[PDB]
Amino acid sequence: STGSATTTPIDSLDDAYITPVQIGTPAQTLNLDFDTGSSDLWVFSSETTASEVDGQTIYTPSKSTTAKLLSGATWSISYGDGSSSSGDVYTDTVSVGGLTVTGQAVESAKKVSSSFTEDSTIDGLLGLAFSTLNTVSPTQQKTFFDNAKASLDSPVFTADLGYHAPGTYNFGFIDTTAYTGSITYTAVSTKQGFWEWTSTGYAVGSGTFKSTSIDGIADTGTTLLYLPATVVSAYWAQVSGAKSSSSVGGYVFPCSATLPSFTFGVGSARIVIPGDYIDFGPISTGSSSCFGGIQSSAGIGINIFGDVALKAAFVVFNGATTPTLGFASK
Repeated sequence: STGSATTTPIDSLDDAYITPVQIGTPAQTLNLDFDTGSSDLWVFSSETTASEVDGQTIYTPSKSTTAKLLSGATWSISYGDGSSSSGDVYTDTVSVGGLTVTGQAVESAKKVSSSFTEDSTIDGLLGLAFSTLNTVSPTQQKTFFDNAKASLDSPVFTADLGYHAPGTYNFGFIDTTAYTGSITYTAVSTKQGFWEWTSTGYAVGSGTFKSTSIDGIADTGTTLLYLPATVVSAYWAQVSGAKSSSSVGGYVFPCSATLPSFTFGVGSARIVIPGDYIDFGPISTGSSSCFGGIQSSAGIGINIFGDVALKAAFVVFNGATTPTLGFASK
């Protein structure tokens, strides 16, 4: 089998991407944030505290003839940005782009933190990291990809995120029309549960490539590109007036600037992020200070190849027995 679904930016900045997902019988369609950095499929639901729902579409398990309470199971998750959610668990039929999994753990939120409530466009998350990170207790549950893998034509999914435009998540096949050149594959460590790999270096604008190993994660659920402070300082030094602002929480730059590109290495290959992809707009409405899309990872503990990086490439998440990652230009 295969599946193919369009993923759409939630706003004019590409702050995140939502993909429609069918849950239950008859189908209830929710727009979920596909997140290769976590491993829980959780949804706003009829069980979510009413004051914490503000415009999201909710899953109502009592209206699904295939929903079954997973007795005794609870979940609770905290994300790198400080947000969180928790609740109980059903199993139900879940379909993405024509690909159907029966018995998928659908984690029903009883509580969500303010940033989820405040984002009316995201109805939940669909985790695509390794199932070892799944938070369901006492019986850890499998991701949608893990449950579908054996049925897929090939044990892969691909992320093709657009810049200010829709893109595609495919399951079970590699669309050879969706990229240019060849796909360069690189080793993955699953030791932390992530799609963790080592970039071979970077360049700023037309500058020379610096060969240096940068361990990080391919994370569709993170907006920006988070790299070591040395790398980030080298980038922003090429933008007149750019500075790190503790009060804003990162590098800002004059909105009048033209940003240089940023290149990252995948083996001997190179992925070029155009400068425009690094512009996240005014820090507040009407400000002439703009927020940068490349930020320091120094406070995180891990480097994160988030959407800013991934949207510049066609990315293969290869879930074969030894997983690997593939990157192509497009």
